Amino acid sequence: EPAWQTRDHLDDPVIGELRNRFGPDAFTVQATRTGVPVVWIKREQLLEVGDFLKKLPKPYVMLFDLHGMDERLRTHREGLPAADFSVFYHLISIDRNRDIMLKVALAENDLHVPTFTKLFPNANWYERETWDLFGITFDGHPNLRRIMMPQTWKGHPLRKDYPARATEFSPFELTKAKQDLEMEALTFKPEEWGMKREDFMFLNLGHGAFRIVLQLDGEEIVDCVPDIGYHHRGAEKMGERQSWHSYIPYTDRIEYLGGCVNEMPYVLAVEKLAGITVPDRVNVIRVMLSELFRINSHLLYISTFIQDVAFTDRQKIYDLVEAITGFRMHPAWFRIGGVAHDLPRGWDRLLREFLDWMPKRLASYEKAALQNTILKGRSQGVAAYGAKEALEWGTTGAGLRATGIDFDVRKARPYSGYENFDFEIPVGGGVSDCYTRVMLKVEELRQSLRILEQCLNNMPEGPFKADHPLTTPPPKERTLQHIETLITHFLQVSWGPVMPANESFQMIEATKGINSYYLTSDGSTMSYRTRIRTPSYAHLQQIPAAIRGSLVSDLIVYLGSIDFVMSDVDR
Amino acid sequence: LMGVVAQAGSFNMTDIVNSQAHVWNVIPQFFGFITFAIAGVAVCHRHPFDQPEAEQELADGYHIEYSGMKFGLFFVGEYIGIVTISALMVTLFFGGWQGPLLPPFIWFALKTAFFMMMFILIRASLPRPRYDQVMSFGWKICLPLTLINLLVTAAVILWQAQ
Amino acid sequence: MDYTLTRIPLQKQEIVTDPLEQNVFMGKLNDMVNWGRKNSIWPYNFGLSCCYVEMVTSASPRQADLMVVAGTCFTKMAPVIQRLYDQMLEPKWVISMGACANSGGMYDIYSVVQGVDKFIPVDVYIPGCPPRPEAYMQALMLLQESIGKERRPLSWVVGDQGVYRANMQSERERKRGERIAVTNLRTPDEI
Ligand code: SF4
Repeated sequence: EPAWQTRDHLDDPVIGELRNRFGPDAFTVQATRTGVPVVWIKREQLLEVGDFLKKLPKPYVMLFDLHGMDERLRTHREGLPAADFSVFYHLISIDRNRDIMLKVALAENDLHVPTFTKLFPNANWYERETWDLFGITFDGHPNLRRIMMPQTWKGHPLRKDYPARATEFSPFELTKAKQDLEMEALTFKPEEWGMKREDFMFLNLGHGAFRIVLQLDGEEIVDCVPDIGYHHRGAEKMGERQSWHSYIPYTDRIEYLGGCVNEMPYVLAVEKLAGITVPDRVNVIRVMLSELFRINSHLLYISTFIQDVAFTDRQKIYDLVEAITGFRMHPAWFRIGGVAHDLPRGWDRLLREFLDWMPKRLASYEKAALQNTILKGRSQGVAAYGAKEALEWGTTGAGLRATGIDFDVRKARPYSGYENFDFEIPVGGGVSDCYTRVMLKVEELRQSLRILEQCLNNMPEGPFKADHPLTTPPPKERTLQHIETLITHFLQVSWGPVMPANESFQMIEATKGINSYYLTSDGSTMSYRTRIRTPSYAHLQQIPAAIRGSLVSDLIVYLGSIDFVMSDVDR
Repeated sequence: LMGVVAQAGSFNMTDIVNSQAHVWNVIPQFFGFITFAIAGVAVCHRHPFDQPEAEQELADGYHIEYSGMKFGLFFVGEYIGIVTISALMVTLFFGGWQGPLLPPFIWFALKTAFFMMMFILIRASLPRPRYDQVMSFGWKICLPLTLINLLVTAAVILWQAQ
Repeated sequence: MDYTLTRIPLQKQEIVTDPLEQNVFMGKLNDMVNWGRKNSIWPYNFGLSCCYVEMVTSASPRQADLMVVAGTCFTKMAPVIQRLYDQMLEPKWVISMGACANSGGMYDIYSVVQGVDKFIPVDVYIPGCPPRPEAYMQALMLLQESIGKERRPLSWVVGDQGVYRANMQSERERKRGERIAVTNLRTPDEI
């Protein structure tokens, strides 16, 4: 059986547990291509269903995702409840090494959902994002406001009736916002931000750039709401606009340091929708480029964390990326067939030159990072949390394995032929300290070098594009001298590849955590729904849960130790 | 500086450069030399004792909110301070305008520029310490050492009193 | 060549000749002023998403008389961009990096302002997703030429109180011969 087959997952024992608990009725199992069991739960049963899932013998401990969807324009809805809107909760159980999806249907007149922050505290920002982008209100939610758009925003962006175009730029509105920014500290009301109202001083503290409001007891900091949404590009709303093929640069531009790693999950989910099984050479090329960009991101993170208390490495990786792909930063090279072009006739020499010179650089990096007693003393014991503040606040990056939780996507749910590459993932012990996170990323960088060495050793010489008719684009030479290939190239470039109406989901170990794409297709050439779950969103949500009882310097050292990206957070 | 004044006996600079007629003051008082160099660097707000707001984020530099000729005046004032500290250091520890063959002003300019290149070198070599060892050093290691230097130079100039 | 005069985005500009062709001491002193402004240029690299990190591999405001707008023009950050623009002091120049600062730049969507051209004047544009540092350096040379051929008021008391921007020949017309006269290229099947 192919891995892209539309499965119903009634053989999952969690479905049997739900049938034993809440009866065979009262929930509807949906057969999707997401690879996870999807159950439609009624609205009033949602809290007790989540409570039952939290009290299993191997419970579903992490809320992976929580977001809405506009079902008003969805034509192909067979086996689904009558829904104007829907809210889906993606939950992960690591002990079971499984995951479930919980969809709640909503009508136009009553867009009210019971809150989920009393069960999973990372649901706060997800429910705020659902209230911002959709019109869905959550009952019993503190400081429920817009998180991606400013509070002076009328419509809801991710709704289907909202136009996804830039309107005329009036300077009068920009002058209102400039005057508001001038009096932001003067007319500051700490009740809209969800704050406690003589020591307490409120200030806006201006990788990316973002404001974080701070409540001061002298220098020691008691409350903080990091103001995000300043880097909101509307990647999902443009996903409803672009076709399956034109959205690849937008998947590059959500996380610029990752790039090709970030166009991996969209491509894999699109291939799941199209039913494409790519050959092994495509898988090896994907693995090599993903680990190359992972090495780039890890080297930049280590260099940034070590600078405050690198050029030639990133330039050589960028030269190799420029040789393989187009320009260095945003490759836009992963296609639905799998790659845009074949590898050139000199990549062996460049990859071997890169791999025969980096181990001594790793030795120098480890000698530096093991001997800086000032950096070790500054980075020890700061923002300490073991497995509990990391199992409930998302935190799927190097911190999750720094807690000791053995959960890597490349091993738990292998993709793109990562089972064929031998690499031992690193895991921390106990406390997820900042220094332990940096050492974990150093060991991950060493493992990525090992994976690249394995890719250089055994590269298959098969095709670089699959034989499926939905590979967009088709191979170029056959397009240029055969007419059927010209037909497929024409209709997959002009209108877009017509993909059947299914639901797909790809979960990927990114350069900074777990990035996932969730694509709902309505049978058209566009995407009816594109959902991008990002690690840095949940990594930024956990600063209030960790830096309550620390200083500003400790806060910004923790902020530097987090590998977050603001454009990655705000999509 | 009282180390050199106690070795010479007067405040006047001509008396210093005439009391350095046989031996230069750098070799009997090397502790005074290094303490005066460190103090001259720190008073002038040069590179190791620069941006003390770097260890905090509720503090920014005082150089900000100036623009144009005021910030330029701050910059050139720091540099005339470091070159006059170089001139004071050579005329108080090395030989003030003293040399075998070259003219005295040429010798003074050469030794001053020699101190300037030494300042460039110690800028290029030593990394920035943080604030706590800066205070701890500048009190605990700096002030008892110069007091002991004054006591020892008093003892040796009173021992050979003829 | 002829100039545009700005005198005391919505203001009017007229295309006139330079006032230096109408004194001989004012001509060389204005040349020295333009030379001094051209050679010593202090940039203020604005920290944005993904062109700012690209020119990292290549200070405080109001001493840097030049702003390089790198990233995407978000509607929340556009007041920050304009406020930081009015912080700086005349003379000031603007270099736009990437398509996101020239235009909307692949984001024609609700939350993106279509370039900083909508609200602040831009002296030099650089096209394309992230430009190379050498492209930034060649834009610096182009802007140095533009600054070197300018007529600004030397004092706010005596003289013409108007800024004269030169109409440079466009780079596509100047480099048209060397671009059209390109016969062959290396095949993309190698390195
Ligand atoms: S032009 Fe490209 S690299 Fe530059 S800000 Fe826009 S998306 Fe980022």
